[PDB]
Amino acid sequence: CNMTKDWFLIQMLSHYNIGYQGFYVPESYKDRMYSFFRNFQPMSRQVV
Amino acid sequence: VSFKGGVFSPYLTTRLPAWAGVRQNVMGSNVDGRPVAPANSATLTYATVG
Amino acid sequence: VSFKGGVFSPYLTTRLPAWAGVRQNVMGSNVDGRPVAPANSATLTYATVG
Amino acid sequence: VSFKGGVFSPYLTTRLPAWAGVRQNVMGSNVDGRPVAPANSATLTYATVG
Amino acid sequence: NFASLAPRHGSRPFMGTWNEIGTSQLNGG
Repeated sequence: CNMTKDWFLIQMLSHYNIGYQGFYVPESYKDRMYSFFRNFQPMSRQVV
Repeated sequence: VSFKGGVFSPYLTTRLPAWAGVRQNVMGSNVDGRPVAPANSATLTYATVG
Repeated sequence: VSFKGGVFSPYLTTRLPAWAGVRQNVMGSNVDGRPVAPANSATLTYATVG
Repeated sequence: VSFKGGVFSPYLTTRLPAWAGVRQNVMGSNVDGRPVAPANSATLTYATVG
Repeated sequence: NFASLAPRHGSRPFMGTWNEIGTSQLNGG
């Protein structure tokens, strides 16, 4: 999308303690409901 | 709301930080020459990538 | 007075405190249903007691 | 830009200092009786000396 | 000892782990 490594490496790591390792989906319960990564929904469009 | 006494800025002025977007919002321009949208416009909320 | 450069709030924002009157002044409503006066109006300077 | 919610001054108010020019800019008057220019006017940037 | 309170699995009483006495549930901890 347009979210930055300037932010994503210091935000997804703030919840999950990973990011200095490889980026990977944490587990099915470290992403709680009112947590970060379950709601991250990037997308795109093609305007003329 | 409706000042009518034109003494202006009685309010504490905080420094403008150093990036593009807190200085003006006039009709800017990209580095080759097409105009870029002002910061008032809601056009500049998605990454326009040519 | 006559900004013309639409970068807005260069001024230090203090928190809104917790009561009714510093959040909006739209046409509110009492608990049974008649509308209450906005805070802009000078009607709300005396205790209207039914 | 276009408030539309008339709660006003959420901004931190700094004291007005003690001199003429930060209180109002209404059509003032010199000590004998001719009117002096308001502070909005650019007339009051040179020392008018009679 | 307080051995007459634990639900004994057999003769040995069921004595839990040492993390079953406190908690550290903060937002991001």
